Amino acid sequence: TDRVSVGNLRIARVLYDFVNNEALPGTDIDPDSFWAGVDKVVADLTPQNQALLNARDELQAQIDKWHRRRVIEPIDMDAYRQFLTEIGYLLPEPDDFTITTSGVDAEITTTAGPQLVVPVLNARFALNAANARWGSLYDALYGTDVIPETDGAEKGPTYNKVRGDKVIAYARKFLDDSVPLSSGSFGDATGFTVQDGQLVVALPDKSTGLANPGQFAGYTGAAESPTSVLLINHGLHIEILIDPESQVGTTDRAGVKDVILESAITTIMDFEDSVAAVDAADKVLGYRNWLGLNKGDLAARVLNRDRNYTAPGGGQFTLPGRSLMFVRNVGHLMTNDAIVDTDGSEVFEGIMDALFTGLIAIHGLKASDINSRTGSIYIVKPKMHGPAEVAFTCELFSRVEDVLGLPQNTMKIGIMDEERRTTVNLKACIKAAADRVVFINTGFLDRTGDEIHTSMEAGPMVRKGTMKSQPWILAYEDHNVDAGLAAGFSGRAQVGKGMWTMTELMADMVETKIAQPRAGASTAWVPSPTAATLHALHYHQVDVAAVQQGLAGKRRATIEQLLTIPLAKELAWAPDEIREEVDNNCQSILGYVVRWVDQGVGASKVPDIHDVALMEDRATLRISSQLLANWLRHGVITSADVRASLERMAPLVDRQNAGDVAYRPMAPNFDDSIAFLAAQELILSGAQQPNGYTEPILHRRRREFKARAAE
Ligand SMILES: O=C(O)c1cc2sccc2[nH]1
Ligand SMILES: [Mg+2]
Ligand SMILES: [Mg+2]
Repeated sequence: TDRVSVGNLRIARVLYDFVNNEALPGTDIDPDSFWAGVDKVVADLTPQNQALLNARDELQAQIDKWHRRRVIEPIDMDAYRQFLTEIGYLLPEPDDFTITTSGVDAEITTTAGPQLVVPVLNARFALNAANARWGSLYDALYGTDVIPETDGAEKGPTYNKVRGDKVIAYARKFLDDSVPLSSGSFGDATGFTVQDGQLVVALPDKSTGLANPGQFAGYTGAAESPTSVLLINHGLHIEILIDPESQVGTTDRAGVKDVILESAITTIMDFEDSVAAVDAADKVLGYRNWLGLNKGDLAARVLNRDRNYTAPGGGQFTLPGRSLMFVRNVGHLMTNDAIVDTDGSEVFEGIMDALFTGLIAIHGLKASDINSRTGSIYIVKPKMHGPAEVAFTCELFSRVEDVLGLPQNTMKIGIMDEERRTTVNLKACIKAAADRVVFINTGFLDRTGDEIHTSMEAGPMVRKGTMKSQPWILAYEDHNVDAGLAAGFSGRAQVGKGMWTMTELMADMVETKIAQPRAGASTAWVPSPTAATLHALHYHQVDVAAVQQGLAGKRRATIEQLLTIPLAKELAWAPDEIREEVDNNCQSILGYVVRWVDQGVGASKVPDIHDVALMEDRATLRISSQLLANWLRHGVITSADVRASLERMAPLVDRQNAGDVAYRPMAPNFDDSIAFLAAQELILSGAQQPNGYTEPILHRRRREFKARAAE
């Protein structure tokens, strides 16, 4: 064996070395006592962890039988509801309360705007993310399909000025909508000056100020001839870079080189569904990146420093130039062999994540010879089921704080709302974290995986595409905003919404995603720094703080709508529609699995069945597999169907990775591909996985590949 014995634990050496040599130095935490903390916290909390997982299995078991004992269709929702209360699945709502969480940064309590999520195992992507707090609107507009390439404005090897002018025009118009001049348009501006503390803008036959001078917030250079001008609207910053000597500024009517938008206000470094990390070596690669981010010395190429400005009244000030970080730890399910037992039992990965990522974050609270200036650590806990599992997270963070010698309530929690048992008890869930909570958040994929698994025995479900528009999910989206607002989230915590997955479809993002801030969402997920810039446009257009005031007190969702199961209408599909959906789901699984098992990639630009590039995480494996498994259970399709579909889609996936040197085809040797067998196992063993979770099968298969590669 290759482990370091500490109490009842056998720590993997790679881990042991990393914590001692890299992580602990600077934290003034005694390496001896730290490892004692670990062995003690693990031993003390592991049974509670295991009891929760057991309880998930008990409830599901009762719901399984219940559905199998229904003669009368359609489902009596009154009985169904009372059964859930009986078995303690549906708990009574607590009285109104207001969260009490202190020491939270302004990016979270106050500022509405984009929030970026990125695989922590990718230093470059993670580097770009932390620096994505500020980004160029011009590069984003020119680089993407927001500005059409319709004849004249196509992207070429060389810079296209027809295109550049439309980019300019777009930004000129954005200025008009966001920070309006009393008279005239930014489009005709010829210069910018600052006299007596007010911003004057040069116009052809006049000059004006802002309609609200308040929106002027600073500048750089000399007041007579500024190198930039800093505007604020809706708490978000806009910078107009003025440089008549630049290529763009030369042919610009006011000498403007660019417009810079405060984009990714916060960022989530992810240890969960966007990364593949199945052993001790994978975990330390992850932890090491998190360390470099927190010490501030990650480099491939560095982390930006803050920005300097002159106050409107000729003073001096500063704005942060990094995107405030969260970290997402893994949920309650998995164990990982980075630490094993004396009998060989793996130690729970969630517990490990709280200890290590929390240890590491201490560096981010002190001068990089920097992060939460108010003294907090931000962890996003995924895949929780119900308030009891939330209280368990508190106690974990409590103990870890003691081990690390941190003040209590230092380790804040963002509660993901992505499991059905959490949704319908959301108010209780927040109350259980009332003094630590900084964040709620909804999303399609995981929540829909759980929806389908929980009602597996009820009957055939609707196609994946139909789920977005089903009653349960609309109620869920609204119910989350309400429970957040009612618990006092406005001004105190983020209410968030899900990811835009179509990375090349930015015009479409720019028209569609605006509904999220309009839905009252203080923040929402974007897959890149570019998209974070474009999504920033939405918070300039929507006054989220006002939308939230207006929603306050409304109960827009009822428990009946939440509990409305997405059953399919009897004989709803034509045989070709069934085939299209099977082929679609098998392609989604195959497309994501092959990269996961063969290459340890947890998120990437995966072409779908129609060659649209989706940037999904592992949750897309849960929904897709649970759905085919559902359809299997109820005889919507056969096993001959599933196999035939997988065998057709694998060559297709193969070609979609034609440009990848490292790629191993799955065709034609299907049963010899670990990736192919994994895709197949997820589907055929799907009904039996706890809550449809894909980690057990996936992790095992990636570890199987690692071993064949070890030869
Ligand atoms: O589809 C999603 O929910 C998703 C895609 C990516 S990439 C990093 C997180 C994340 N989440
Ligand atoms: Mg998820
Ligand atoms: Mg407004």
